[PDB]
Amino acid sequence: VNKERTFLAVKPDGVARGLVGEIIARYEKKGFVLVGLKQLVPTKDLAESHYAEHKERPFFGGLVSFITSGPVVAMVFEGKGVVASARLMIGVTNPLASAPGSIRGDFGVDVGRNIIHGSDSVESANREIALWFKPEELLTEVKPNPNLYE
Amino acid sequence: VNKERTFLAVKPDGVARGLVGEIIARYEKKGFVLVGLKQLVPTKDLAESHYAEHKERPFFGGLVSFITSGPVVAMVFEGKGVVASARLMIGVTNPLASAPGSIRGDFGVDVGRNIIHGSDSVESANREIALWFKPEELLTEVKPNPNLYE
Amino acid sequence: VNKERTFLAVKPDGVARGLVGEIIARYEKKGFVLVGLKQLVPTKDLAESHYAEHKERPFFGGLVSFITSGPVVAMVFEGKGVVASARLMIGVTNPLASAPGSIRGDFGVDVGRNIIHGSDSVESANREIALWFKPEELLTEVKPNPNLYE
Amino acid sequence: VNKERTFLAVKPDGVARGLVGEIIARYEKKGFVLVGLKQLVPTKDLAESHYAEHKERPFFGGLVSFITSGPVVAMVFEGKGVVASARLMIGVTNPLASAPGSIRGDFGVDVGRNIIHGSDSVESANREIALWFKPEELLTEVKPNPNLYE
Amino acid sequence: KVNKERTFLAVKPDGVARGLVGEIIARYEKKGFVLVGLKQLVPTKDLAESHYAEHKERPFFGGLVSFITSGPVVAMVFEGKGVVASARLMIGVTNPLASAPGSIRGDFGVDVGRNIIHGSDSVESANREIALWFKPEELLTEVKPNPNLYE
Amino acid sequence: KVNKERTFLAVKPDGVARGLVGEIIARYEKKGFVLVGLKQLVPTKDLAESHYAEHKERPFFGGLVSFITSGPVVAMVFEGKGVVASARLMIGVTNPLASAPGSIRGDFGVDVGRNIIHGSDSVESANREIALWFKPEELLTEVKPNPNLYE
Ligand SMILES: [BH3-][P@@+](O)(OC[C@H]1O[C@@H](n2cc(C)c(=O)[nH]c2=O)C[C@@H]1O)OP(=O)(O)O
Ligand SMILES: [BH3-][P@@+](O)(OC[C@H]1O[C@@H](n2cc(C)c(=O)[nH]c2=O)C[C@@H]1O)OP(=O)(O)O
Ligand SMILES: [BH3-][P@@+](O)(OC[C@H]1O[C@@H](n2cc(C)c(=O)[nH]c2=O)C[C@@H]1O)OP(=O)(O)O
Ligand SMILES: [BH3-][P@@+](O)(OC[C@H]1O[C@@H](n2cc(C)c(=O)[nH]c2=O)C[C@@H]1O)OP(=O)(O)O
Ligand SMILES: [BH3-][P@@+](O)(OC[C@H]1O[C@@H](n2cc(C)c(=O)[nH]c2=O)C[C@@H]1O)OP(=O)(O)O
Ligand SMILES: [BH3-][P@@+](O)(OC[C@H]1O[C@@H](n2cc(C)c(=O)[nH]c2=O)C[C@@H]1O)OP(=O)(O)O
Ligand SMILES: [Mg+2]
Ligand SMILES: [Mg+2]
Ligand SMILES: [Mg+2]
Ligand SMILES: [Mg+2]
Ligand SMILES: [Mg+2]
Ligand SMILES: [Mg+2]
Repeated sequence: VNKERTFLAVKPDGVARGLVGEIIARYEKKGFVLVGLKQLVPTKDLAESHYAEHKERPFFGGLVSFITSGPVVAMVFEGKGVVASARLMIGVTNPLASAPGSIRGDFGVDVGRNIIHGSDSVESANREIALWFKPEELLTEVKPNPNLYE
Repeated sequence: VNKERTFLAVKPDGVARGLVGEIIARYEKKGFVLVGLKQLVPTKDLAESHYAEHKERPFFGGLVSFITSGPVVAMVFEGKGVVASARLMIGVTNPLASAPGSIRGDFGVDVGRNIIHGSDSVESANREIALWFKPEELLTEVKPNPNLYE
Repeated sequence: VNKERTFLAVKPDGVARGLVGEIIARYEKKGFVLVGLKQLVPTKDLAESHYAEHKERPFFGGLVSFITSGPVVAMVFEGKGVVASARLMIGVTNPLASAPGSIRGDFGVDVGRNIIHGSDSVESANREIALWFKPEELLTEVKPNPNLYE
Repeated sequence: VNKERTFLAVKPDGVARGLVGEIIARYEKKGFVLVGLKQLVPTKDLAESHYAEHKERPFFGGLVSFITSGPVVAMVFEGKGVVASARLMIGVTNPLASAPGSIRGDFGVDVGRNIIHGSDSVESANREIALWFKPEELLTEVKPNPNLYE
Repeated sequence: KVNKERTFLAVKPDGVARGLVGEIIARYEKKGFVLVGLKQLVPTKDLAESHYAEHKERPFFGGLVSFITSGPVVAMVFEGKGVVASARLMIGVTNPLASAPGSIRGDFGVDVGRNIIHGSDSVESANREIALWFKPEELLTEVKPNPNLYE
Repeated sequence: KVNKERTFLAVKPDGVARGLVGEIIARYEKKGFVLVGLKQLVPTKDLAESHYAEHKERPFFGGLVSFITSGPVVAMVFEGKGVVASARLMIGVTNPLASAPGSIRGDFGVDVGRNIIHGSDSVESANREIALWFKPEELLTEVKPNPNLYE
């Protein structure tokens, strides 16, 4: 329902490059609600559990290594179709082919330095949210906005 | 001819959410000239008449009724191929399927609260403008910018 | 009360320069509510009645002449201290001495081309509002925002 | 030393109004480094303790109570002279007297709903950070940018 | 190819006249591309004609050359991975009206002859173009790849 | 004085490295000032020393000259009514920390030695400065005053 959630995270490059506010504002302006937020330096295990679906992929080692090389800003947004929309708002894997207007499109040039992570399905979203957030960090008081929802 | 015009209106949600300036600014930046502007609390006649192509359609009631639920900023922009361009700049009926960079894409989530309306043809544009503005409310002498037009 | 109103107007240069949305957005973001809005080419009388307090000043003739040389976007905003705050947000007479962050400061360089007009007291505000707006163009339904007002 | 830190929090109004990203972005742009961040619904203890210098003061009740009324985005920024700089970037207690360009100046009107809080000294900063964040929540190894610092 | 690829971009006379130079450069900077060359000049007819050589016969040519030389132009060169194709994607398509919201031509233009900016269309055209508008000395040689941008 | 006054501004190495060139130029364009000169270069020690001549003896001098020449700089000249004083107002004060929100140094800096930009401080220093960094040919001569900007 309009309660669907998604997990997003500003990777070390996004954080190091000062893009955290910019990214949060894009989702705030869109109408999505911030139900979880925190900065932390990812643990090797965290990183490996997060990207477990890519553990056989060659790039996994370097990916895990970079995701744990500095602070990360993890977050969860709520709203009608927020998982697929946040994905749209991010762009595509390769920042160079991400359309102007998306986050990777407007700001990135390297796949390994693609600024932000976004869950790709409600299934991976729920999976990833529990992975990064305990229940006491997620808001329950989500009063819908009559201005954004019919 | 660089004289084409289109009707656009910021709905109660867009107005209530403070997006009038952001929206007007997007069209100014693009090169379009505002030849009519005014805020108002639309009448049932205006609303039902404006959306007169969706009489049988269900949502018609809530639609007609929402648009009359509060302040609406109506306007007419003039420019070369402004009708089609403005809808492109708007996005698609559904805000979630609206591409990043578009008005609906950047700011909404509900097809019910999709923030703005823009004519969909020159005929509907002419019909709509005739409906929202008296002729003395529209500018007449609009000089063709040497930087925008060849 | 938090119902105090003020009159503002984007002069011909402001309009011609495509600054209308930018200006409206600055007041929308601040928390002030748009209770009246319209574009029109000022009549000589309108202009003279508006600036009647300066009718003896040398610059009056040229001022009246310019204010009637093109479209103007007239508006009224409502909120706690909106008259003095809009003034602050405009800057000072001379755009060159208006602080960065204000409207004239960020965008102007000539006194005669100082982009916008703002009422200077509640008295002149009420005076100017009736001057430019009939009662049926002013909103009465002003539901305060629990987010902006304690 | 370029190691000074300050506590800042976006209040329920700023959060509810979608200003978290805009606010974080202002400090990022300035050159300050986020060394702590998290959203939460503050406890009465936290609120009353945080505003423990305004115990006798009247508004204390509503203050303590508003801050616990909904989600608050807390954070700690580090930089050279960040405590004084951040308050400057904030404005003044009163949003109407806050200069254009400042956070309060740009976005508020009510002293009650003045959107953000920022420490007012290094002592209050240290006291406040100790209060909102556990030490494991703050970054430790913060590299001094060659472009920002000499 | 490599992270040192380069492309030639120019803010046409209309773009400079409308005050879009800073907006355009900011877009390329925010994206992570490095400015290795930059200068404002009023192009000569010979520079213009040589630059648009490929359209030497096409009918809109004369008017094009005339306009390009009718006022100041801001020329520049940006370097980064796949910058030629990326810069084009950011500009839009020939007609501003057909250009997507988010692209430069999409966000600010409405007429083909006043489409704000030019971007090289290939590494080869880019290398030729850079050569025509900049003497080697005007181009940066040292460029520390940013670790935040490139792996 | 006149609507043709001019001033010399330069995006220091830190400003260029942080990607603030477009933001800064946009600010001056939005204000109504016209760009009559512009180019990116890595200053010579002699240009730097001559430019900051007035501080030739002051202790922070050596470090200053060293930094100004440690990377690319974007130099430019803007023209408009009272542009010298206006441009300074827009930059802020020497210390970025003391600079007002809204000013360039106020919005982006935090250290005096990394204060992003330089603006001439008088018509006389501006004329001298323009002369040192730009050959006459690089400067625009024709400038149609904009009727929307000037009465
Ligand atoms: B293909 P994917 O699911 O991979 C996850 C992240 O792994 C990184 N990566 C990926 C690939 C394919 C590579 O070659 N190198 C590399 O560093 C960045 C991806 O975001 O990408 P996405 O984040 O879903 O776009
Ligand atoms: B399909 P359309 O012409 O509909 C007009 C408006 O009616 C509202 N609407 C529409 C449909 C089809 C619906 O299911 N629910 C709903 O609220 C919003 C549309 O803007 O959309 P558009 O606004 O012209 O893009
Ligand atoms: B001194 P004031 O009340 O004058 C009204 C407008 O008149 C114009 N004007 C003023 C003066 C003093 C002048 O020399 N030339 C000129 O064109 C612009 C003012 O906004 O200014 P303000 O708008 O209240 O800042
Ligand atoms: B005077 P101060 O330290 O007060 C703290 C907060 O308390 C709230 N407040 C304050 C006062 C004095 C009042 O009358 N009403 C009110 O709601 C908002 C202040 O941020 O203000 P500041 O936030 O530190 O600038
Ligand atoms: B087809 P192309 O290479 O043309 C070069 C420039 O010529 C101008 N032009 C083009 C065409 C086709 C026309 O009809 N009128 C006109 O003024 C603008 C183009 O950028 O376009 P592009 O710049 O590569 O998008
Ligand atoms: B006092 P001033 O003319 O100095 C010129 C530049 O020298 C640098 N500087 C200055 C001083 C005084 C210092 O302590 N350290 C330092 O790095 C930056 C100034 O822009 O400053 P301004 O640039 O005119 O604000
Ligand atoms: Mg994936
Ligand atoms: Mg339709
Ligand atoms: Mg006055
Ligand atoms: Mg205090
Ligand atoms: Mg081509
Ligand atoms: Mg000095």
